[PDB]
Amino acid sequence: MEQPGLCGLSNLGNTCFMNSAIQCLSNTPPLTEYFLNDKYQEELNFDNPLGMRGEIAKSYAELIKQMWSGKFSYVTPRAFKTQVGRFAPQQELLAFLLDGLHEDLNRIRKKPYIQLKDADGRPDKVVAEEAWENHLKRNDSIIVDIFHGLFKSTLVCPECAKISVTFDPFCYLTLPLASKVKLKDCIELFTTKEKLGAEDPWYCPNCKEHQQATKKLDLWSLPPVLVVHLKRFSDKLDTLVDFPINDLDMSEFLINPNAGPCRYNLIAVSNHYGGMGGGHYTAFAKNKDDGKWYYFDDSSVSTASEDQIVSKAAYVLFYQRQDTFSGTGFF
Ligand SMILES: O=C1c2c(O)ccc(O)c2C(=O)c2c(NCCNCCO)ccc(NCCNCCO)c21
Ligand SMILES: [Zn+2]
Repeated sequence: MEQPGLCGLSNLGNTCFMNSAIQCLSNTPPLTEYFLNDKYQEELNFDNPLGMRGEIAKSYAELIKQMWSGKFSYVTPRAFKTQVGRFAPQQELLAFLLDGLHEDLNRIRKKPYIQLKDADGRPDKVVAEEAWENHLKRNDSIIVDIFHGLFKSTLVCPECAKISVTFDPFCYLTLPLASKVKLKDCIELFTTKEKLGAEDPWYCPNCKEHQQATKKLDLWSLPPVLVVHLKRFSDKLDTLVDFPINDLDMSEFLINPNAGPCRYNLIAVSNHYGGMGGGHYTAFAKNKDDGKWYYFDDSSVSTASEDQIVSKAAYVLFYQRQDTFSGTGFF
């Protein structure tokens, strides 16, 4: 075709999930814009021991420039997949993709060792800000800017009443599934206090001993692009998760009381059809130039209506924060 971004991807074999993942990333406007304006050359990290000397970021840039040139109805991501395979010899490809891009473009030249401190008695605000600052001392890139948020973990040990509060970064949110359910039900279930199994207990440093310490997670800060992975694999759970296309307001789940509005509009959806033993991934994506929705099935690109987006096939959701929309301003 002749419109940039309406470009499919040939199936190199099975390459599970990679094409739909690339389409989700391709239709993440700030990421694609960063690559198309050649802002990535300045930031290529050539001797990061955790990176590919820039080869992942370079191959992704070439692929994205091809997809948004308007010259192709579909291309092959063969060089990109080759580099990704060298970075990750082998599931959730997305974490490895985001990590490969991040390290290839990390502004930190040499990561310093940071001694972990527990929250002690300090306020959540102080400890969260400390953790975010420490993270940026080790990880600072366009991938952090777009995708990273901060979550809280509270572990309470019944043996010695010890409470361990830690704040940790994330680049996507894996949600448990609660029969039809709403997305907010999955978020709510994500933040509920749980009892760790005997198969997965906590090593209490005060006790030098593992056992059933309660664990509860909380969202501290949410990124410009919130990636929400619905945990359908542990047989495959096909529950219809009803999620909004527009105006997802996350503020009720944020425990940072000085946080911003965090309202989101959906931009992409990774679908899976079948089960693990037999399955295929596709994607819905909103095109950044005309605002319409499209369906990407490898090389095939076609028009879509919002009627088709919310289905039980929905597997990963890409949301963009309304205050980060390019060329748009809220009051
Ligand atoms: O491609 C779909 C599919 C679709 O494009 C649109 C709607 C759908 O419902 C499907 C779909 O269900 C599907 C598969 N479903 C499970 C049947 N086999 C499972 C038992 O082994 C199992 C496999 C499957 N993919 C076959 C096409 N892929 C060829 C390249 O790998 C699909
Ligand atoms: Zn203990």
